[PDB]
Formats: sequence, C-alpha cells, structure tokens
Amino acid sequence: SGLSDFFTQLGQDAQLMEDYKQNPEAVMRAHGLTDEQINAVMTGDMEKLKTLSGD
Amino acid sequence: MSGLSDFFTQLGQDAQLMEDYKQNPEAVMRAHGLTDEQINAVMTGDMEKLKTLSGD
Amino acid sequence: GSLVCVGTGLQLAGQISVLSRSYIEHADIVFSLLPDGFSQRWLTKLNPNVINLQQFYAQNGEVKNRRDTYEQMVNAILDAVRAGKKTVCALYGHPGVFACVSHMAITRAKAEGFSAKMEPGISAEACLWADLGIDPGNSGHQSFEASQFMFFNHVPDPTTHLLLWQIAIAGEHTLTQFHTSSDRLQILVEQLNQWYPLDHEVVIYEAANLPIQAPRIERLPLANLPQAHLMPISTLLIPPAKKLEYNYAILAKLGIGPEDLG
Amino acid sequence: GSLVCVGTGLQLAGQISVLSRSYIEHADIVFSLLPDGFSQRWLTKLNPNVINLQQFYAQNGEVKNRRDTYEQMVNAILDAVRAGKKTVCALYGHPGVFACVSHMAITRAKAEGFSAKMEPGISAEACLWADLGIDPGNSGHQSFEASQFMFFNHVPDPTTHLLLWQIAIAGEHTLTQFHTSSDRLQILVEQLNQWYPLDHEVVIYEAANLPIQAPRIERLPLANLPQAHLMPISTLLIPPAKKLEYNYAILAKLGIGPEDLG
Ligand SMILES: C[S@@+](CC[C@H](N)C(=O)[O-])C[C@H]1O[C@@H](n2cnc3c(N)ncnc32)[C@H](O)[C@@H]1O
Ligand SMILES: C[S@@+](CC[C@H](N)C(=O)[O-])C[C@H]1O[C@@H](n2cnc3c(N)ncnc32)[C@H](O)[C@@H]1O
Ligand SMILES: [Zn+2]
Repeated sequence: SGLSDFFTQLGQDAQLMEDYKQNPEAVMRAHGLTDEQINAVMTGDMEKLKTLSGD
Repeated sequence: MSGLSDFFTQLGQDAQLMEDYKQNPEAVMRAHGLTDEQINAVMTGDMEKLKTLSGD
Repeated sequence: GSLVCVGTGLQLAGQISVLSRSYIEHADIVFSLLPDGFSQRWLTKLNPNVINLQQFYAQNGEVKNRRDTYEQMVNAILDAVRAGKKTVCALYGHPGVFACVSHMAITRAKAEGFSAKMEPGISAEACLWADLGIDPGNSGHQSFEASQFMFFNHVPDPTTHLLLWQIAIAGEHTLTQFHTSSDRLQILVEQLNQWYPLDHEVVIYEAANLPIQAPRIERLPLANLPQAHLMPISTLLIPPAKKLEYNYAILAKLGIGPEDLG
Repeated sequence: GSLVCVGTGLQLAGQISVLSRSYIEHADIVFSLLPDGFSQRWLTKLNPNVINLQQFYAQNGEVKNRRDTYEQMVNAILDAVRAGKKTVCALYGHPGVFACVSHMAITRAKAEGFSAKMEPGISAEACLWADLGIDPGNSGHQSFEASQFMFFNHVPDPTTHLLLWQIAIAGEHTLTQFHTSSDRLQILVEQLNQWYPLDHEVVIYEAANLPIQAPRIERLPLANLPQAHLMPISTLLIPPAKKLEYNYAILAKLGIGPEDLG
C-alpha cells in the first residue's frame, strides 16, 4: 500500500511534513496518490480513505 | 574529558542497552569505560557529582 | 519473561517516543491496541510478531461485560510473559491514562514476580493543549471521566479548564439503555448548569490520528450538547466560566496585596 | 520564517517523539531550554545551531523579574522568525504545559502573520502517572500552580488527585527567587488544611532526567512540608482525603444505583 507507506513517512519526517504543508496536492501526486485519494484528503473524508486502502 | 555523556545518551534511547543495564548495571557501565568514581556516583544516586565528572 | 507497556501517542508513526519505538522493535511479541489500520500496518513493519488486542472486544452482539474483555486482554498478555517472552504492550496515547489493561497487567505481573514497567506517552490531553493553544497552568485544570462526574459528587472549580473524557458514553451502564445520547447528555447539561450558564461555550475535541487530518474542534453552547454527534474518541472541554479573583484571605496572611504581585 | 515548538520530554534522548526529533534535526536554528548539560550536549549533536535560552535567566547575582526573562526569551525566538529562519523551540517536557514562553511566541508569531505551531510532548504529569502506577482516569485529577492556588481563589476536589506545580516557589510573589521560605509553605499547609488533615500523606515527586537515575517519590505528612527539601523540578502530589459520595438525584434519573457501581 503506497497510501499507507506515504502516511507513515509523512507522520515521522519533518522535512516531508513541511513540504506537504507548503503544497499538499503536489506532494501527494508526486508520491503516487490517486485523484480520489487526494479528493478524500482535501474533503477530510476519513471514512473513504480507509476504504481506498483496506481497513 | 570522559565518556559519561556518550553512554547516557545511548542508554536513554536504546531499549536493548537499557534492558542490559537494568540486568547488570555495574558490568554494563564498566563495559562502556565508566570510572569507579562515576559508577559509585550512579549507584549512590549522587547526580550533582555525576555532573562534575562530565565537564560542566 | 518481562513486560513493558508503551504508548504510541495519537498521531500515526511520529508521536511515539524514540525509546518506546526501540522497545517495540526488540520485543519477542507485541500486544497492540491502536486507532486504525494505518497504525496497525506501521506497527507490523516495526515488529511482525503482533497480537491485536482488538480481537477480544465483543462482536455479534454477544454478551461480554467490558470488564470481562479487559480480563481476557490481560490474561493474553500475562500468558506470554509467563511463557518466557520479552513482551511489549503498545497502546495508543499514554498507556497508563484511562487504560485498565496496562494497570491490571503490570499489577498482576509484579505480583507473580515478573519485571513490569510502564513508559509514559503522549495522551489525548497532551494533544488538546497543543491543538487549542491552552496552557493547563493558566488557570488550572480538572479532568474526570464523564460517567464518574455524573455518578459521584464532583464539584468543579469554574475558573479552571475542565475536561470530561468518554463523553459519548456519559451515564451509560449495562442495564437500562438510555442509548439516547440526547437523554443522558441533557441530564449532564442540567447538572453542569449548577455552575455554568446554558449559553456557555463548550468544545468537542477529537485529536487527529493521521498526518493529513485536521482535529475536530467544535464550539457550541452547552445547551446544544445533547444534539451533538459524539464519537468514542470525543473529549469535551469546558472552558472557565469565571476569571480568577484575588484570595484576599491568603494575601493577608502573606502580608501583601494584589499590587505587590510581581 | 516559521516557528515550531517541540518538547523533549523529561528523560535524556529517548523521551522525545520521533517527529519532534526530526523537527530539531531539520531546523535552521534551535532555541533550547533543557534540564542539564547532558541534554544540552545531546541537542548540539542533533543540530549545532543552538541558542540556549538559559542565558536570559538572572546571572552574576543580579535580580530579575521572571516575567522580564520570559519576554526576552520570546523576543529572541521571534527575532529569528522575523529574520526568515525556520525556527524550532525545544523545551523540556511538553512545550505547552506550565510553560508560557511557547504559547507567547506562537501567539505573537501568528499575529505577525507567521506560520507557528506546537507539537505535544511528554510532561512531568505524564511521567508521574507511570512512575506512581496511578491511572488518573480512576478518580480523576486536577493541577494548579502552587502560587496561583495561594494568590487566587481555587477550590480543590478532595476526592481527586491534586497536583501542585512549582511547589518550590509557593507564595514567592516577587517572581525573582527560585525558592520560597518555610513560613510561606506553612501558610500553604494551613490553607490546604481546609480539605486535608495535617497528617495526610502527600508525595514530593521528581521525574528522573537521566537514564541511570531513579525518580524521587518522597512520602511525608502534609504538616512536614515546610521543612522538606524542595527543588525547582519538584511537584507535590496530594492524594484524595475524602471518600466518594453517590449523586443520588442523577443515579435515580439514569435508573441505576450503588449496587452496580463501586
Ligand atoms: C480508554 S480512553 C484512552 C485514552 C488514551 N490512553 C490516551 O492516553 O489518551 C478513551 C478516551 O480517551 C479520549 N480520546 C481518545 N482518543 C482521542 C482523540 N483522538 N481525541 C480526543 N480524545 C481522545 C476520549 O475521551 C476517549 O473516550
Ligand atoms: C515551568 S514548569 C515546566 C513543565 C514542563 N513543560 C512539563 O511539561 O512538565 C516547571 C514545573 O514543572 C514541574 N516539573 C518540571 N520538571 C519536573 C520533574 N523532573 N519532575 C517533576 N515535576 C517536574 C514542576 O512542578 C516544576 O516546578
Ligand atoms: Zn492533566
């Protein structure tokens, strides 16, 4: 799961965190998240995020 | 000049070393080169003396 | 065998202490109670030998007092310790804050002659202070389980920040289901109105569990609490109803007045 | 420029969160307030560009209102932010718990249009629960600054664990000393005697800052507090002195009774 891998990195890495805060969509796209994954993040739909992984 | 600081930093963040230390404090401290004086201060809980044997 | 209980904090991956992560990495076995599947995957990569404590929760509407659940959890942990395993329990937040499992497991382990210790972690309360920009020291703070606040005589200090944990199940107990949140919360409202106006602003707070997620910080009048959608992870903050006032009695004994305060 | 305030916990090296350590590592500059020289060395190895905030405390036997110290600390931090630096403040414990410098810097930074945030850390309170084997969910807890308890009107709940922070300077109104006098502590004893018997056992607690160090957990009667050796890092725990009483009106409305409580 690239989604899970990304969240784990983002959560521990302050450089990536700051890069994310500057440009969320760009960083998410560069890390290979899908448009629906990105949309879920930007709309704050946690329920769907968990659907788009498997938990 | 001493290795008290290096030891404490490693011990504080490494769970294997921490568990080894709790098992045999004096043996672990000797293995990291702490002097008899330093080891005595640890065992008697004299923090003020330890801070003197570091290089304030 | 031995037992160490560690906390993972609320946020994924990054809110665990350096040493606590090390304990997980070197454990023979890990018993986990984590917020979500992202956290579960994170843990599994740290250490593959994980037992998920969530399995012991009641499912299929089967009868099991949440006291029995905790008992099963503790027995599972202790069985590993008794067998000889270097055992770690990984609980979300701080493992010793509203966490009967850790306290029970540590108590019993020590009683059976095993090494057992708890490593502090970052609790929901710790996250609240940071997220809301409130210092508990500003005017003091009081924390209670919502149900204990209702069941027993606990008169709050309305100058403090008051936290009621487990607000979603406030007043609940096995028999007699007022699983009308509305009903139980209206009783709580009426109780709080003893000290707080009905229009007093309160805050429903939920710390984020993922790095891309914003916390819930919902401000509403006390009177509207019974209509709110509350989750298991919800905590209620009740800000002060009164500003601090001078304790002239004690100032007198000190031989000073407000003007002397530095 | 930007500001992130992080906590390092109480224990050397290992009690900082993974993310917080990362913030320190990647900072342009770090302003620090740490417990000892061992911690200071640890930090300098993480990031060599450190300014020690300790320098703003009174030195060379000068007298200084602690409010002025804090102001100078905040100005120093903001100067870095204003200059354009990616600034991290590293405070021991939790940077927002009984700590005004962080809150002040963040407020000011936001007002000046800068990004500013606080990351939670492990506080002295968090360490206390672990070290004393007390789950604060059990009977609740409450925290006050000792001096504020004396100067302003606060009423504790004697059924709940009570924490008095900064006990070593209790009643020291000038804000210039690092210790109070025995007469002030005696006044606090008499004040607390409204709720707590003179022979009531209290605990002077000090979390360890070094991995080879045991916590201070000194039990003594309240009456003996004025003669005790207190340090800047001392916190006073006052366990409950009164038994819980049932809230009969509420129990009746919820439809439960003592039978199914405890
Ligand atoms: C069984 S206790 C677990 C507390 C956990 N050990 C800690 O250190 O926060 C569950 C309660 O903690 C609080 N809590 C848990 N997760 C939370 C979150 N994400 N945000 C806010 N409060 C939370 C709520 O009051 C919830 O009902
Ligand atoms: C300015 S406040 C700093 C608190 C810190 N931000 C924290 O998170 O614990 C100083 C007070 O915190 C408490 N404190 C600090 N270090 C402590 C320690 N090692 N053990 C116990 N309490 C401590 C004491 O009440 C002390 O007077
Ligand atoms: Zn608290």
